[PDB]
Amino acid sequence: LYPIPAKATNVPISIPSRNWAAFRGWSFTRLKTKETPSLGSGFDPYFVYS
Amino acid sequence: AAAAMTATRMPSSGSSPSVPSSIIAEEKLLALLAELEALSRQLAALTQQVSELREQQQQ
Repeated sequence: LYPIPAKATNVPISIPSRNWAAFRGWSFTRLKTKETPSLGSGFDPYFVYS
Repeated sequence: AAAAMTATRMPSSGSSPSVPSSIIAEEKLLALLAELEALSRQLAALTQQVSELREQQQQ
């Protein structure tokens, strides 16, 4: 999950040098931040949406 | 340049447990679903015998 700042039109991302044996491809989509609860969390006090 | 130079010169961490009390548990649970039926059974039996006044007064 990579953050796209409000009103930003470009989102550059990278992964440093790696082995790609058995890689299958990429799937991607866009999400709202308020509509996405943090996973590394027992509870997320900023997830102010249901 | 000199005198003092001899020595040297965030957002959200998201805790959860805060300042409340301790908690405990036990496993002797749940008769209570029966009374919800006791109550609504005996409620009918009230009306049933109100009817038994009326059905004898009407004779």
